This record gives sequence, structure tokens and C-alpha cells, in this order.
Amino acid sequence: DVRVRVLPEVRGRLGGTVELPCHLLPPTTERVSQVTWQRLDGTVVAAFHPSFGVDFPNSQFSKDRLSFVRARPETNADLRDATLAFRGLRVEDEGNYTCEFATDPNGTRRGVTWLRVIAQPENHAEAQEVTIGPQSVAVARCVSTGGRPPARITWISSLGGEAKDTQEPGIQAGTVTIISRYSLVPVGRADGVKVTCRVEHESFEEPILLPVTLSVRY
Ligand SMILES: *[C@@H]1O[C@H](CO[C@@H]2O[C@@H](C)[C@@H](O)[C@@H](O)[C@@H]2O)[C@@H](O[C@@H]2O[C@H](CO)[C@@H](O)[C@H](O)[C@H]2NC(C)=O)[C@H](O)[C@H]1NC(C)=O
Repeated sequence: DVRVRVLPEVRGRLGGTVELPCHLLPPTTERVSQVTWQRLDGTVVAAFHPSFGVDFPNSQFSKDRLSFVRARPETNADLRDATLAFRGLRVEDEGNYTCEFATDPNGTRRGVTWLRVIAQPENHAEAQEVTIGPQSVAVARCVSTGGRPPARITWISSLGGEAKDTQEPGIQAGTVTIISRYSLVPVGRADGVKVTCRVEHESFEEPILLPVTLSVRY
């Protein structure tokens, strides 16, 4: 809608807090019958009712966790801002939230914010010592654990290796782990060659560079 003002997407650290803005642009004279926030699955999260007052009907999104960012509404105008604050974000607070204003007698208007919960992963790379030999094996590995969304691992290498990585879910629901094994058939002129594991993830401004010096044996 035009009459309702929201952010198309919002981002908050897992366990952290977010504000979902919402306002009724056209500063008209028409009363706000009520305001309500619904997830797209149809779960009403928070609402200000006509004469009843402010409400938070679902168990999972209790009053202890959600609240309207502007809580002392004098007169209708005071209603034009339905900005909602989440504290203690869980993965399940993820969603497409619809901010809807009911106006009298018809009809209602509404905006949609995508609420995304982000989890910063833990990353590390180590070298695997290997003996020279005809089969390719993993000479180096990098692990990006507990990231949301999944991190992206690439490698910077002067050797002619294939990085083949695999994904498992992390210990935390919502989060995923990437294990990247860099393989090339261990030659000898690998030894001491600095190779970088590069992890990209939303929670970092720039890719993370993890240096590794390769070993080879005998
Ligand atoms: C949250 O919504 C965004 C935006 O998408 C709109 O409404 C959705 C319900 C759906 O109908 C989309 O087609 C609409 O664009 C979603 O972002 C899209 O995600 C889809 C997978 O459903 C993906 O293929 C598209 O590339 C995304 N669209 C755009 C324009 O980037 C997102 O998936 C929704 N998230 C959740 C958890 O529901």
C-alpha cells in the first residue's frame, strides 16, 4: 500500500532486538478502528483493539518480549505509528509481518516487513599434514559453524585444487555449518604454501580471510 509506511526488510542478530516501523502516511481525519500485526501464516502477533486497548494474543510472542515502540497513545493521531519492537529474538520470530490499519468504515490498509534473524558463525581453518602420493586428499580444511544464513566459503590458492565443501545443520536450530576440504594430489611443492580460506557472511562487513600454510611429508 501507499497509505502504510514500513521497511521492506529488517535484520536482527539471533538473540538480539529489532524494530519493525509502521505508520499511516496520509495524515487524514479518519479514525483508526484498530491496528494489528500478522505473520503471513496468519498468526496475529500484537494488536490495539477499538475500546479494549493493546493486546498480544499469541503465547509465543508474549508481552514480555514484544511491545509497541510508542506506548502512551493519547488520540487517534497517536495511532498512526504501530511500530513494533521484538526483544530476545528466536529463529521462529523470522517472518513476513503484515502491519494492518483498520479505518472507518472501509476499508483497511497495510504494509509488509520481512523480519530476518541472523546468526554470526564461528570460523577456522587448519592445515592437514599429508604424505606425498597418487590419490588426491584434503590438504586443508575450513569450517564455518552455526551461521545463519549459511556462510559461503571460497579458497584463494595457487595450487590446482578442487575445494569441495559439505553442509550439516548446526547445533542451534536455524543455523548451518559448512565444512570445506581443499583437495589436490599432494606433491611436495605444496609445503609451506599459504592458502586462504575465505568466508563470506551477512554478519561481517567483509569476507573473513583465514590463512593456512600447507604441509607435506618425508
Ligand atoms: C518473505 O517475503 C519475501 C518477499 O516475497 C513476496 O511474498 C512472498 C510470500 C512470496 O509470494 C514471494 O513470491 C513474494 O515476492 C520472500 O522472498 C522471496 O522468497 C522466494 C521463495 O518463496 C524466493 O524464491 C524469491 O526470490 C524471494 N522474492 C524476492 C522478490 O526476492 C521470502 O521468501 C519470504 N520469507 C518467508 C520466510 O516467508
